[PDB]
Amino acid sequence: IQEQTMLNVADNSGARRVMCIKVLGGSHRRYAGVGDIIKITIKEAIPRGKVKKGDVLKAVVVRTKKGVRRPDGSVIRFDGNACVLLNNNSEQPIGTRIFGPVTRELRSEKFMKIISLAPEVL
Amino acid sequence: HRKSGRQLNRNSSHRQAMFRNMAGSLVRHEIIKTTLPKAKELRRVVEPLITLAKTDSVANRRLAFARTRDNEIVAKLFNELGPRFASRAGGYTRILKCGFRAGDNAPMAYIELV
RNA sequence: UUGGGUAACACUAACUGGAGGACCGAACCGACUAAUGUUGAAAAAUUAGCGGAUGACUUGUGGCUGGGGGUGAAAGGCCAA
RNA sequence: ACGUCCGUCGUGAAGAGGGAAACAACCCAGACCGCAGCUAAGGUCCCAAAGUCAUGGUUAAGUGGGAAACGAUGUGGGAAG
RNA sequence: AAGCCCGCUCGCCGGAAGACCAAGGGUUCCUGUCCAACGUUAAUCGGGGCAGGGUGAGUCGACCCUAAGGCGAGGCCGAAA
RNA sequence: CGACACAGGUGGUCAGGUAGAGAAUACCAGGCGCUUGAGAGAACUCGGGUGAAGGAACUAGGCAAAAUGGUGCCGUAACUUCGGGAGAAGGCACGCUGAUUAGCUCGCCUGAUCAGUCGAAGAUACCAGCUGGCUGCAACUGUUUAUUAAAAACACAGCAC
RNA sequence: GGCGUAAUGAUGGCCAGGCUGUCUCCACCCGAGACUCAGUGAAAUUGAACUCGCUGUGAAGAUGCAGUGUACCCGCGGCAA
RNA sequence: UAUCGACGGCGGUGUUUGGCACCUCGAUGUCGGCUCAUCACAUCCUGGGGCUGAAGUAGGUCCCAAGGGUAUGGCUGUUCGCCAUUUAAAGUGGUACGCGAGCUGGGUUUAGAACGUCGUGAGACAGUUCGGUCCCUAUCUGCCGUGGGCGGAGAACUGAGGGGGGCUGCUCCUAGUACGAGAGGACCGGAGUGGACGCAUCACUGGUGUUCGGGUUGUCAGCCAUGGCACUGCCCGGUAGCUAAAUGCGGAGAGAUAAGUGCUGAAAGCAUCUAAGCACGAAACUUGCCCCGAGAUGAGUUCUCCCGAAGGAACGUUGAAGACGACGACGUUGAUAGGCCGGGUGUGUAAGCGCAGCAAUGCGUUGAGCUAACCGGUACUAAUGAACCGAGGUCUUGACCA
Repeated sequence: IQEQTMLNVADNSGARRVMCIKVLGGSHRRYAGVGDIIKITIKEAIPRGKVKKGDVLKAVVVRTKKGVRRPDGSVIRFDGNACVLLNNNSEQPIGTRIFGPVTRELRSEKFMKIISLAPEVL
Repeated sequence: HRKSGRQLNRNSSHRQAMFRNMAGSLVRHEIIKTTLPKAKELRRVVEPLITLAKTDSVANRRLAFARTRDNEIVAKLFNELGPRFASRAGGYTRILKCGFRAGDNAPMAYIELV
């Protein structure tokens, strides 16, 4: 995942697709892996209710195309890409429910609330 | 580099080619003379060629006239030079290298058929 | 030209006819960008691309006009590298 | 602006030889030949040829050589309330 | 004798390295004997060197005439190519 | 002809020899092997064929490369000197095999029907437009530096003196 | 000559879809070679000497000045100060 | 006098600019960028410190430090600018404003043309704009690597010196706690992990193949089957191996100093970190560690090989070797290579016939054939003979032995 990329949403904030802008705490030739918070600007969504289409918010990558290897030696790969929008409240999804599975290292050690809402875990 | 495979003394085409001919030479005349890489690989053009052409039948005589384009020394390979090598496996037609000749310095034996 | 509507003016449909320094092209024509070549055959060629293509076209042979000339849709361009 | 134009000096000019480490101008001193002696330049402990020479003193810094506006009871000497 | 010749096998070209010709070149064609010289190797090979032979039409072409145009003669202009 | 047996240049006839949409590839006839060699699976180019993901981000400019790119059916906008633009765009079909219909005198001619059937791909092997929008300039074809500029330069019908 | 303008134009700038190595970075392979061997065999190019290194100096980044140190011969391949 | 700091005075640097023409215009073609090789420091964060408008906290300014990291776009040909989204940091200067016999050329200083301005004008204008070439098979020297010889040789080693980096962040055990009315908002050490730069190795995951298998067009062998040619025809896939978005590994500690903190102790019988002495004290220094390495002038060592023979170069068959050379193994006391067989693999259903079927080719017989640059067994085949380089135990001179 790099800048100006298009990924799908996992939460229900009224947004459909998202256009990756940049990552927080990462200066490299285009990049944004799973677990890395990145500020973006959704593209397709609901232009009403609350100015959504056009605003720039923060999100957390959950699934990507790139395959990551695990301690056992097996690599996992997904179709496209997805992310979850978060608000100002220190790491807190804006939506209510989340769609799509999640990793393990993204639980215990790091987020403990995102897992509580995770309907699937690989 | 890598392991030792075949040996294309020239290019690709010049390299099936060459094998055929100078292959039917060791069935038309029990004496041939090439070079160093000579018939060392032609020892292969012949057996394969013998066997699968050992016992006379339909699914053998054809394989013969497929590598060697000739009717004269394709039938003689049968009824002669077999049944003539009946109870003998391998050792079809070997040969011991010979000193190089004039012109292009290159040692060459004389295939022969034992 | 035929048929139909209309008075006519003309119009519509079909058919016929097929022009047009028109477009794609056999043979080929032109030839923007680069590399090769640059004591190349020597007076400027090769390769990968690229564009335009029956006429005011192209071409052989013969003939006519010459230097301060002529000629020139003038580029100071051409008049035997 | 790697000047025009004056002045002093000095060289490039017409200069040896020679020291200054090397050097156009600083110091001393001026080319025949071969040869002998004694001096100058400078050098004189060794390579290097010549006294590790005489009297007296300073510095101790190895300073022996870039170094400044400015500071200092580092130290020595002298005068005065 | 790796590139002179024979057989076989393996390929190239087809508006083309095929067939017939213009211009131009010009005997370079063929045969025999050789190769010192020529052939970007060698050569018993040659469009190479030497000596011979070959191009026997009334109806093929030349020869003849004419187009743009040109020349000579008379006429007319210091003079005249 | 170009100094040379210099991949340069040079007129006419053979464009029905055989297979396709043709004077395109493969191949009889005919001709030819007269465009220096031998051995080793470097670094080191020019020629050449495209890459997993992204994809012009390179760049003066996507130059270069690639892509669309046969045929038949359906369908096709703005604009217009209604001639056109339009093979606009867009979409589908297009293999083979068996048995047949229709047009025609017939074709080793053409257009279709039904059924069966194979591959990832059926114009599965010979070409070949990428499309679209905005803006500058010139009208266009044509003409122009034979040896670096063809361009908004030149010319042109028309208008005027 | 000002303004403005269909169709066309290998004209200049710019944006989108699709696509592409053009780029971010890049593996090997194929044909013809390079490296070596038989045969055939030029033309370009040079004041002399010449293996330096470390400092210093010099118009303050000379191998060739000054002071020291040092330096074994030849050969192959490259990227090239 | 605790940031700021006028007037005035005194200096340093020379990155800026103006610029006194001895140097080059018998010419070191122009700016910037680009690409490529080599040699350094007046720095933003982090680290260690000084001042403080330093109460604390948070900041301002200055010194030190490269150790790591400075990896990107849109308009313009433009260099130093409008701007955007990130970034803990993403300083600066020299190298004939390093670098074109390394690249790129987009710019400027050519033949066309357009435009303004100047001119009546051609034409002009260090005014602008569109299009427009930048060469050479390095001989020497230097450097990066590889060899042959010389100091009698084969094999096995050593090895002075030479080359080298670590930094940052997240999380857990401990803070939204200490401090503070509130707002606001800090701290050893031991560990796990997130970003990165440094010898190799791949079994695992993945990328590749003119080995191989399949489909298919033209054409030829009459057809079928099975094949040749377009030097895999074309299209699809793909093993080994090499590789990759792969994997394993990459200290601590010790010693000596700077800033600084102290001890003992004078000059000034007090005091004082010093002046003599002395205890501690930095990611930096040396070493440790890894790599290169006798052309490292202390230019090495070892054993054995020529001191009339105690070997070696040449040769033959092959590589755990390799551009030439070298290097390494074997040479019958042989398996080194090939053949055969087997093992381990790649594909995928055979020839023929029966019944198949009009046929393409659909079926049954065959979950059958064909093929391989692995390994093993096995010498069955192929590693002979013979020649040759070749100093000959150089001296003056200490102990022991006889």
